[PDB]
Amino acid sequence: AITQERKNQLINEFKTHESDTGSPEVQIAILTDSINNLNEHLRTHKKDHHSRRGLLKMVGKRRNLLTYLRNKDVTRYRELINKLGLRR
Amino acid sequence: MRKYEVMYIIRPNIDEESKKAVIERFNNVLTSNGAEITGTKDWGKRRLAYEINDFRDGFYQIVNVQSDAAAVQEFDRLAKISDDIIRHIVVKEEE
Amino acid sequence: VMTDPIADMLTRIRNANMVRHEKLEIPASKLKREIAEILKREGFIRDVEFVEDSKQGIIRVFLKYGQNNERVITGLKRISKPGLRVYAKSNEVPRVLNGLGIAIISTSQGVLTDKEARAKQAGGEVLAYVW
Amino acid sequence: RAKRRKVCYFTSNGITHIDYKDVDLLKKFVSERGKILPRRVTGTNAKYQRKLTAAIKRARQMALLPYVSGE
Amino acid sequence: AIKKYKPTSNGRRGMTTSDFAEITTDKPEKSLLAPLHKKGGRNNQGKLTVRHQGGGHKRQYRVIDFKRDKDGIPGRVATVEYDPNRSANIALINYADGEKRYILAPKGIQVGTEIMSGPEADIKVGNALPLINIPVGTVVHNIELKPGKGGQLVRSAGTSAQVLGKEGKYVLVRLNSGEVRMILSACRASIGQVGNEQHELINIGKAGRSRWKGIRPTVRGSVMNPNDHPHGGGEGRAPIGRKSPMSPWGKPTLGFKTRKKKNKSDKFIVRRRKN
RNA sequence: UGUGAACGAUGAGGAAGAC
RNA sequence: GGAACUUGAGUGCAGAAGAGGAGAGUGGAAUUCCACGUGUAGCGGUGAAAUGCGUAGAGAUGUGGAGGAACACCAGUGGCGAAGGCGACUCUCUGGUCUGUAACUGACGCUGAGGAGCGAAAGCGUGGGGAGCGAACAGGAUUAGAUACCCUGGUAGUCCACGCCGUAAACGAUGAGUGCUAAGUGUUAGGGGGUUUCCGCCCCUUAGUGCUGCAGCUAACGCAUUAAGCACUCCGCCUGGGGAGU
Repeated sequence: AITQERKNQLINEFKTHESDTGSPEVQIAILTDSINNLNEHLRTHKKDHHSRRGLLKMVGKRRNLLTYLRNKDVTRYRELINKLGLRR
Repeated sequence: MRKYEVMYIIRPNIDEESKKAVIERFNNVLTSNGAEITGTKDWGKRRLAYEINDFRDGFYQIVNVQSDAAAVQEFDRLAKISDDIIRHIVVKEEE
Repeated sequence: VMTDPIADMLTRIRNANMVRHEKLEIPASKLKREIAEILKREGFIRDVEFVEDSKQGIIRVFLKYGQNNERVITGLKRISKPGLRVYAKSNEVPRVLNGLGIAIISTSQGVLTDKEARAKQAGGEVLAYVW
Repeated sequence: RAKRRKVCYFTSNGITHIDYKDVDLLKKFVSERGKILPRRVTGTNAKYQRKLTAAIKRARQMALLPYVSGE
Repeated sequence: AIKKYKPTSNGRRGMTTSDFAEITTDKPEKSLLAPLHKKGGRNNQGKLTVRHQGGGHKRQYRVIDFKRDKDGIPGRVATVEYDPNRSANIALINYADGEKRYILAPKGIQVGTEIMSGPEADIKVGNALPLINIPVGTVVHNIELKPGKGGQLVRSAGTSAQVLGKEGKYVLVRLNSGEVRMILSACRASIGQVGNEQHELINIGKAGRSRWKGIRPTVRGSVMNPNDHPHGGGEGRAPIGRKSPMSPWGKPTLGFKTRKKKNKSDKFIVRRRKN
């Protein structure tokens, strides 16, 4: 969906703060989970062109956010992409 | 998991014992699917504005269950195999 | 998308002249308040007063109006624009609308009128012309 | 200007109905022609009328109401 | 799937082969293997009743009980194997008895799925239950004509059949190409159309693959000498001047019915020739 | 009391050249 | 370049609806065909007719069966979607939009050649389907001629599955983003309040969308908080007509 409990688990693991609901960390994390589920959804049906373009938009989002994260703190960025295993 | 309301028709002409057989069967399937009971009612015999296969009237029956989410997918074909049942529909509960 | 607050304030004051409302609000900046002070010196506008609220803003500007109707300014334009840099040597600066008009030219000494700029002999970016 | 005759009479004693389990009120919605009444008479907002539309379609799936009859 | 070949040679230009994705094990179980001497199409008298047969690759039969006479005993699909004998793929199935029998394989079957041969068995694919218990309109394969005889109907890959409805005697069935027969209600049948539908799409692409089939070449009739064929003779590509296109045997072939007007099966033919 | 305008969507009344 | 801020923007919490996308199942009415019952000389079609169907019993009517396609009425300058476009119902997975106190991130934004994807209808390739509709075509009429408009038929197509093709008056003939600029009268979904338990009335505030109109713009027609108004940012495009989108 993803289910609400998985979100509550996914957020707390990556927060830099006790109440860090925002942050590029948690944002790129939740968006990553959405990218994974939507990607598997694309795998289930190749005819989903709207889900595909929406996935492209979300890829634009992840690319912009990770780009700015590269623009800010490279250490947190490399630690994060190493934590996720994403980005080339 | 989510709530589900389900209606189905059993044959008006069926013997009460055979009706007990198909109802205990539908219940055994419904519990085999993990669909926990929430509530139920018996509309029973009612006249029809139009016949389905041929019958001029039918026995409505309904159930309300907390369940998957996966179970209805198996429940449908098993609701199709029986000649005794006429129709069945599973609507999500979001009043 | 809010590409330039100053040109935005200029379309604010021009539209304000078009609608003849007594006053309008603009977001704060020292660059804005300085040139607004320059207009306050030129007297085309009656008064300007800032009102603090977190964080930036909000200046309130009061348009001046003539005793015998007529718009106080017959024209206003920002020659400077993003995607087209402009520069002006101190002797090269035009005297727009001859003696009536005044340039608004930001310099190293700060924003200056074309007369004061000619006196200081200081060149700089030409922010806008008002006449 | 402005008021509609026989407007609503539903929100006044609603709401959240039915979604389709009832048969009496749906018997009220049906016309002698067997079709759902127009908003000009029913008085409902378009969203309520459309949720009512899908609801009555569900009722037709339940065969609780006629699909077509005499006029 | 179909693996197109790059035209490295003239025989590569059109040849295609099926993915063989369904296949799991390279070799058949030894217990159910049977010999297949190639008759070559000859009669026991030794004369060739059938033209252009034999010369193909050697083949070895796998035992297959289409009859499925046992019932009430759950099975399991262990493996799937290639069948040289027919277009349809074979899928081995392990019975709970420990008995093993190769069985016709409908598409979409998964390895290890349970299969009951009994009347009480579920509609789910791979099961075979009597027509009386079959819901109307469901796809069915390997239909028997009579119980205990085996399912001569719908054995080839990609073929299907559907029930138009049923009485006590007899159940209706839609045979392939639209023909219909009142097959016996007591008679057993198996739900789910046969797999390997892509076999029709396969292209041979050369004379050499045909030899392995082995489909021997057929001479065109006009080319044949007049003594050998009715359309023979003439001075080079003789026109089919003679009345009524004909087989080398005297019966006409184009549009001429070969049916016996009187037959036991004629009563069962509710419908015929939909084209 | 109620005048025009505007929109979305029709119901059917038939055969004939050029400078 | 360093250090900060939340208003741009994103995320979250609490809600809101939508013919949004794809998959699977299901629905009833009607057209058509078949089978039988009923009953007999017309049926059908046009401006008029004729081709056509029918005593081998049609048309009509009653009943049953088969198959495909489309979703009436609800339906509404309604809604969703980037456009193209999406209108029966159910379920499965899933994209996007809007509102509201307000938590967090603290400019992380906009546009965008090349490039990539989607992209009506028609068409092409392969395998199925084909009830009706229907290019090509056949026949009957119309006319001086009728390779048409009309009628009776009817193939490809229209339908599905996997691909290609990437053209449309693909229009709002108005690129995308943002700020500001009289108003009015409806609707589409939200939010707050001023009496009332509620019903319901009134006022305000967001976004979608219809019309009328102030300023302003205009070759004129008109546009007009959905500018074609006043400004900003970026991309696409125009330079007389024919020859030629050759």
